[PDB]
Amino acid sequence: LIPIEFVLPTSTPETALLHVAGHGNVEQMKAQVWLRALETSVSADFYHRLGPDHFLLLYQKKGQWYEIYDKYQVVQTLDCLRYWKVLHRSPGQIHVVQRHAPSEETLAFQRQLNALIGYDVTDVSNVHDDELEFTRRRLVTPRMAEVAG
Amino acid sequence: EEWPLVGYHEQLTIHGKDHESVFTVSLWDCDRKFRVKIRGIDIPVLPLTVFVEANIQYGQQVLCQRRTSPKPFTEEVLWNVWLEFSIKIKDLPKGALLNLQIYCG
Amino acid sequence: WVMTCAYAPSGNYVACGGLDNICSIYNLKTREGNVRVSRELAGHTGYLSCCRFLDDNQIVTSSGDTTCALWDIETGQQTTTFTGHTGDVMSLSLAPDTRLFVSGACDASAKLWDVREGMCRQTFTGHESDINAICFFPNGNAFAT
Amino acid sequence: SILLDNYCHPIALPKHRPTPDPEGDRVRAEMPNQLRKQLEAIIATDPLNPLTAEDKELLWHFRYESLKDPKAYPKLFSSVKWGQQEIVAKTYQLLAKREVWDQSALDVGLTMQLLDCNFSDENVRAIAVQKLESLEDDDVLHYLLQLVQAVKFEPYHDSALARFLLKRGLRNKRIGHFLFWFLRSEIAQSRHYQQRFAVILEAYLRGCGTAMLHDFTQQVQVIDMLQKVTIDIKSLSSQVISQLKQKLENLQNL
Amino acid sequence: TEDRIQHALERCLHCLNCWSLQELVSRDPGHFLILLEQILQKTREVQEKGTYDLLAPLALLFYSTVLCTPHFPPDSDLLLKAARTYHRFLTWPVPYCSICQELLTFIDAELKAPGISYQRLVRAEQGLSTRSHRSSTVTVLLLNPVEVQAEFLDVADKLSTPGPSPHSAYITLLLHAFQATFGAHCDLSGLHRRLQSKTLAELEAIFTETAEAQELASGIGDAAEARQWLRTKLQAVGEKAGFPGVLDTAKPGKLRTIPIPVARCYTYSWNQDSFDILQEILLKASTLRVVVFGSDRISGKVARAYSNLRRLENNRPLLTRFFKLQFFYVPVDISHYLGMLDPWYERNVLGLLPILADMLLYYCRFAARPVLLQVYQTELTFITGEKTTEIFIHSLELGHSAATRAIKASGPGSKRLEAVPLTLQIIYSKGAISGRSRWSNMEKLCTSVNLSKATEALTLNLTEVVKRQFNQISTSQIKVDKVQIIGSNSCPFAVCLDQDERKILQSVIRCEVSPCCLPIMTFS
Repeated sequence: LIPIEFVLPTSTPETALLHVAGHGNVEQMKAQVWLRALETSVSADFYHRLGPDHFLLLYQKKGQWYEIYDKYQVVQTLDCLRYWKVLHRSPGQIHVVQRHAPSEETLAFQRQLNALIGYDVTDVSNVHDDELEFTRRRLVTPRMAEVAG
Repeated sequence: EEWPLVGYHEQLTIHGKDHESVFTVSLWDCDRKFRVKIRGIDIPVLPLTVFVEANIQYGQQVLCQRRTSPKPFTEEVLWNVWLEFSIKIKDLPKGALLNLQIYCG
Repeated sequence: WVMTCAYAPSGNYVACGGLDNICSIYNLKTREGNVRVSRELAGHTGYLSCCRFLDDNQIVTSSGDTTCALWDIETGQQTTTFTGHTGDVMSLSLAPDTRLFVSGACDASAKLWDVREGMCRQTFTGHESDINAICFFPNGNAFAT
Repeated sequence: SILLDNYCHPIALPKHRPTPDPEGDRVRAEMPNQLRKQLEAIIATDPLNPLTAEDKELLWHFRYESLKDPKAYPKLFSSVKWGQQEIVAKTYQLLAKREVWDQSALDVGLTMQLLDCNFSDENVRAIAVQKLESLEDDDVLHYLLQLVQAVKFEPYHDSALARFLLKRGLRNKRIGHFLFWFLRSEIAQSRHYQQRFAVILEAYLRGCGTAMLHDFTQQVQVIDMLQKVTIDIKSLSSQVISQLKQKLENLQNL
Repeated sequence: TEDRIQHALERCLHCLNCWSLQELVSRDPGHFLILLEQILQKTREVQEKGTYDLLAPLALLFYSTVLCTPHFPPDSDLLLKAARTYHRFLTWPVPYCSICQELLTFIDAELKAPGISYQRLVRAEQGLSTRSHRSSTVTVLLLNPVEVQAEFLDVADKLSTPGPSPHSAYITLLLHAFQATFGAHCDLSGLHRRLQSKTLAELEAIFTETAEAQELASGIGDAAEARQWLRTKLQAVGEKAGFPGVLDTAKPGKLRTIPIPVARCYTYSWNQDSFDILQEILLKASTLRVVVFGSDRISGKVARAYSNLRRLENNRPLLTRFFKLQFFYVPVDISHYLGMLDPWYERNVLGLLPILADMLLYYCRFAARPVLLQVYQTELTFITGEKTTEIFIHSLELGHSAATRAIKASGPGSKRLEAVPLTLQIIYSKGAISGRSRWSNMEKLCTSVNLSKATEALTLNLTEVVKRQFNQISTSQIKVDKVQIIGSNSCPFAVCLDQDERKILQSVIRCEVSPCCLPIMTFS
């Protein structure tokens, strides 16, 4: 029932005020937001064309952006909620952003790195789980702090 | 770089809850025994007697041991058998290794 | 890590204990004639250091929690608790009269206890180090440490 | 193939809660100088000491005596039984009061036994790495080969030793260079862990500066060309020498 | 009584014993609480010992018993104790947790509303409908006289007879409804006599005002409150009704086992194998129960009509617009296959008013576990270019065997009417457990091709002719799941599906094979 006003991917930009089922976890909120976008939105055709994987849930913490990578995370593990309660941000806002494809700069950089290493890092042909890719998405923040320091 | 940056036993137990408000089951409530299903093996080509042995391990430790019986040395073999472990599902440590050893004779 | 044992005067029971912090009482004359554990005298917070049977139903035990205790085998409960020691209690010895017993500790001192009441009657010193063993003089008016 | 029986709900092991454990709190006097004398003779043995279940017992009961003796730690946790659930709760309450380890003497010939094969826990290695955090750059450099060789045993991919190497390579350059070359050698060799090392190395190469990237690139090019020439040469008199000269001159041209 | 029930239970889970025990308990209502306590204790013996085997029979026994128990003491702890017993199984594999969650829902219904389950089940069975909550579970029987057995025919005839009446059904349901709640403070005879004098229309108005509270009280969180507020609801109803003093009497009114009024059973003779009979019967919120007798040959026909009906109704839902289909198999090769597999099936329903018809009005109400065989989708091609994907379910045939079948199934023609080999291309995928399929391709001079049973696997009898003259035959069975047969237009072959001659097909140039509401059921 937690009220969260969502920044919609498309429009003045349109924002949807909901009552998130915070009892469960992020999956419930995903289903609720999907249905609300399907029904309320005047541009509901846009999102009807697009499937579920064409949008991501990013939230602004202290200015930067964080990813809700695991839907299995429970509501309490969503630090955004506690952050808002301390800041009393009711309703909170989670930016529903539209996905995008990689650019050529990134692809060339990755090929360079893979040449240096001698072995692809984006290979997913010998893994029975996403341990590796989550290791990679997690090592970022320690590296950003190390470099900033 | 554009890549955006990515409980305890009291809150995650069945006891004290109605089944219709249950979503998780702590690994310690499970008093049962660990058991595995070894359906079989299939190799494109064999590069005598043969038989499996499964183990749980925690840092070169062998908490429990299990095995099976001799079998024909084909390119593919089946049991659908179950192997049950002594260690309860609440006794498992975070980091157990399920070793799977095809021996031959 | 058993550390002590004590044949009962009756001859029916034997007790032992150690690191387990429990005085496990064993029955030699069991219904089936096997060696079955009658009781697990738990409650001590340290290793069981020594124990002596008063009878088939009573037994005194010392431990590493710096206290002694009288037990009732039936209830498995510390009848009396002998507080006052400031060190791990290594040994004890029942007088011929079961109403008094002494106990030796690492504080280089011994203490005379009243089994009936549970008080320290006298405290003897003189040792420069831990007391490892203690027992009553045959008559019961003296003891060596 | 295998099947692990399913569950309508997922099985989420929590992490042990450390709570006031007063067996250490209110056992504070000193123990029999006999027991201490038979314990501290065992502790002062080789680090290859076989701990008999006798020894593991005597030490597992004296679990606040050997908590102020760092020279005993890889003999204390070599006894803890990991097959149970109360044992591990007690051992995760034992490590909750460690004021005689953090402020101990930073002996790094010891911390290299809390990061060995026999230990796979998630906090034994954490205290080991906490000890190593206070080393200095040259000290790190001296042993870095084994620290690399000591990320193989980290049961998972993401761990604390790996993040340690990462954080070390982004504030020095000699460390960065030698780390790069060792990780590259293993990725080219350690097929078993090559994916893990590749993850580590690539997470490293996004932080260093552009110039270091270019220097790596050029070194890699030179080694590659030299490997080509070498493999060509060992395909088989003075004609071979002249062919060496021709290939080297062309490489200069290439 | 206590020890006899316990020992009969020990016999129950080790062929008619299930029945002996339902009867024994049905005698005196006391027995029910004894059996329930015993079951519970045994289910904790399993909650703590192991042997998953014994969870399903015990859950079924508890469900069956509590389903008819005439009344539970208001102070009894049996249901809450049972809830605590089955709330510890969630840490078991699937489906045990599913079984137990469903059973706990049933216990929730019990506490929150007594006698709700029995009243719902019967009101579905008897076709009586409230203006709002309509229910119909009509069991129709399919029987071919010459295939079915005498006794069975007698059972069908008896079931066809409309034993119960709407007025008698309403009387019985009001009786059980008042006796589950009030129990010993209600004198059966009393009500029953202040009832028969009434009329069908009012008996309905009442049984409706009753069932409605039996629901509204079930759907509330305070099962104990809901309970007393339902005793109170029924009391406030029975006062107006006109039988006051019958209920809430300071005498120890005795309890008795009110039976289960049999459901609306219709019989229709099956001089057919197609399920068009079912649509024709239809031409004459709800479910439909179809029960059929299992002969050996009938197997093929039955499964082929299963496939035909499924695909037909997929093309256009007609029989699935108001009724949900439930098909039951009764033994009299699949019978052998299921006989040795499920010990509960081999104990209760494999062997089998009369005992047979009680165990058949029993089996049919409880079993809800669909166990299905891998239907095999096969698309054929002809010289004319006709392509369709009709299924066979037991075996397939091709070559000269199907032609022989037609040769003899022609009757008039079979009185007026060597295996030339077939140069055919065989492309079969030897399946791999790990998912690494292995392709192998040949062209061989084979006469007849016979797909037979072993996701599932398909064994295939090949009949190779190395030489014509008494053709040579080298029969080899090879496991295959996806098999492609290519046959030149100038080599049409006699293909038969399911061994039934009614579907012997010719002119085929190509046959593609690959493993793929109305369920068929299995007891456990």
